Amino acid sequence: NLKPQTLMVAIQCVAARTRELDAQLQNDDPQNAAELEQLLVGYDLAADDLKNAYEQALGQYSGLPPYDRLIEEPASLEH
Amino acid sequence: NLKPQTLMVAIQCVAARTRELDAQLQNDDPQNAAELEQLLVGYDLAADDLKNAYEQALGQYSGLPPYDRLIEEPASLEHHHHHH
Repeated sequence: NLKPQTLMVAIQCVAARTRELDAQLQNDDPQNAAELEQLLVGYDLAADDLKNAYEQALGQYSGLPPYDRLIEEPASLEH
Repeated sequence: NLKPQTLMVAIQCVAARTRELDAQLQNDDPQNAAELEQLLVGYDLAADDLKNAYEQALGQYSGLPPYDRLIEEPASLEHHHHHH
């Protein structure tokens, strides 16, 4: 089974792609947006499975950050 | 301990972010190139691990696709022509 560093990278990358697609929905053709919206529910299901695995890892290894810090949106994009 | 569908999503999301960073490094005046490259090392190590995990998740007679199809570059599949 996967290394904890791999879980961190996967969690980070899935969160980033979800935010990047959400941002485009408003100016997208509704026809195209409606199709993305269904794909994005699949991303969220994968995100939950990943969180469950990471929580198990937190009980087994030392030196790992809290889950909520991994999925935080970077400040440079907020302010 | 991840479902096949979860592994497929992770693989494609990591590949997509990798393409985005590759594009930034190939452009004019990349900022903090040494650090972008440090990030890419990490992404590739995760990609290798996810690939081994996907392989192990396949049944002996699975209906799931080859790993190489998941990470193929979208632009490489396109063709473009104006009307004559």
